[PDB]
Amino acid sequence: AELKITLKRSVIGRPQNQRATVKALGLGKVNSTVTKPANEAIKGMVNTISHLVDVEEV
Amino acid sequence: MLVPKRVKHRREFRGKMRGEAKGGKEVAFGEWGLQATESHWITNRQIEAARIAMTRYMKRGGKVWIKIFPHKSYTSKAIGVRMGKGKGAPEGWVSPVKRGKIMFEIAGVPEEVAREALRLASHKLPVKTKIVKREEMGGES
Amino acid sequence: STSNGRDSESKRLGAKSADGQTVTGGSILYRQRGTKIYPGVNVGIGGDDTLFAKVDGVVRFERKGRDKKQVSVYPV
Amino acid sequence: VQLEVKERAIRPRSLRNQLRHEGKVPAIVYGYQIESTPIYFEEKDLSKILREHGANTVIKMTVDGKNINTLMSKAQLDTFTGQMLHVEFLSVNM
RNA sequence: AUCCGGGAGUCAGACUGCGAGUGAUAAGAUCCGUAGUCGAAAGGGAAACAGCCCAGACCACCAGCUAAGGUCCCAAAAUAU
RNA sequence: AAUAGCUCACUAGUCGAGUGACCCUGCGCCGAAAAUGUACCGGGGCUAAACAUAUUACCGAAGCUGUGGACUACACCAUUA
RNA sequence: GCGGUCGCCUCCUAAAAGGUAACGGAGGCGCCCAAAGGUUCCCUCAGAAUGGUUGGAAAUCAUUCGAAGAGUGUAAAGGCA
RNA sequence: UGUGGUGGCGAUAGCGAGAAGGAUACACCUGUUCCCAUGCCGAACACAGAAGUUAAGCUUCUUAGCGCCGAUUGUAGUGAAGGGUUUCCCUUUGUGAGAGUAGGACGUCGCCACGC
Repeated sequence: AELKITLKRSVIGRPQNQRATVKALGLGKVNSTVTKPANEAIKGMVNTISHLVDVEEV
Repeated sequence: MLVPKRVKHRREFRGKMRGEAKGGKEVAFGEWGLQATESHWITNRQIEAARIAMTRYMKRGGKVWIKIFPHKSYTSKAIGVRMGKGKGAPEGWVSPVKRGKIMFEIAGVPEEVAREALRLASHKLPVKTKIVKREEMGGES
Repeated sequence: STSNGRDSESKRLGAKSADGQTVTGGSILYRQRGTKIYPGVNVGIGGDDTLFAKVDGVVRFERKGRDKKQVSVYPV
Repeated sequence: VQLEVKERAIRPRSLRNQLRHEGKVPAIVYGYQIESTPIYFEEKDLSKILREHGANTVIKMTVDGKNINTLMSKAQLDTFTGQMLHVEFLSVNM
């Protein structure tokens, strides 16, 4: 499948796992969209950045 | 300054502990018992006072069960001594009690004198108590 | 008035390579004091109970039934 | 004779803390014919069997069908509460 | 990310959430692990407030949407169902 | 100083609906006394403008978007750059 | 300041890789052995029970039970039947 | 196919208890002259033999008393999010033990030889 991914919260004040997992995806500014497939690596990304990211499907 | 019960040493100074929670540890000897339902240290002398407040309503019969024993030891410095040097000389023998555990047990006496003696006990311990039977067993006998 | 405050240095024991590596000749695997893990194929014991790899290959760990474990190197 | 047999799932994770504040019984059974399922109970059905018969009773569990006689191992309490938790069943035949 | 060179600063740190020690399981105490902010961070909230919750200013505009927190009056928004 | 004590037991001696005893739980009360002046709601004040469960609206920042200017870096496209 | 301490080795504190401080909690070291080293053969301990002169709770014996409850030059861990 | 030798596989292979056997083989037993030996002792160790016995060892079969291996399920504990007192507790989301059990289980596989 495909997953749309956006920041809807800041990165500030949250540890060095979550900053780096965000930077791995391509989420630079707030409210910036990234469309990526549904592997089980990207689901593993989302299951640790659930509290920062809203995810839809395509 | 009355200590009833002590240990034999094997180590003088012990680390000040860290108690969180317990469970189970029910009546087995019994017919009437307390339950300390908070968590505190309980020293020597409180168990003396609890003994005597038990036994002065236990006239000619009825067993007393003491299920908690002071193993550990506190230490304390003087007054006028700064912070600094090693741990002060141990003075006291105190054991922790968490929730759930049972302070004392009674059997051989009907219910009214039992609840009398147990409320005479629980005004000498710093923990909120209850009163529980040996309620149900597979065989009560 | 204290008679304490004495230690030794830390001497840094423990396994120094995992499984599945490619391991050259004569390199240390699991430094011990006292035999905790016995050697198997191509692994010898030095003076202070350490564990080599004699031949180049891949470290894999095993176990001798119930009690104690093994290290052995298989080329490939 | 006919208690409450309502089935469960494999790992209902920490929703079970809410099962403490609603009056529910997370209960075990493992026995003779059918191996193992977790089953709901509610606490106002044992007390007829408890205060009618005792502690060596015969609970006739259902699969919504013919009965299964059990030989109860533990129906225990929790501290400070007096309610049903860790209720290990056990069932051997007649 | 590694390697080869040119040039420095730093060796007094704090508090907050979480594990421990000494202390009286006292301190804005002291001494260590671990994460954040301050130091080197302006803007909103907690009346005022370096360290707490939200969020990182290239610059202009008398445009728009939300976070934390709020909506009788100082004081902007329900005298909401 | 014994000793009267609705005859501290009963007579439905009268009238004619409920009356005791335990637990578990939600919210309160007492316990609660210091030094210039009310004096921990920010003030006014409030019987909800308090709390508890649910539901939509809206306010709220130099955060995000809208129009425009500048600079740097990588690019595209065609000389020029 | 008066006291105590200054190099090395073990255990705990040490948050189950490694590392980690305090005038935190516990102990040793500044050697020894020409065999207590090398190899080749052979071997299995501490106890208890029951009898037996001196002979005694506790010497030398005898049978049986006995995975370790023993020993390892020296402190402590990790090992070793 | 029986027996002996000989190997791996976590004692599910074991320990206790009971029964049966000598075609071959194994074992006990006879003895010490010889290679050899006892800190004393042919017990062992070593070498000669073959009167007998299955009593023991060994092999086969029965047995869930001790030991071993045990699923599922419930709970403590806890990563990541949160909320109150802040000593401590509670709620969503991921992972789950230790005990206590139903149960499995009185072995399995490989090679050579002899006798039949």
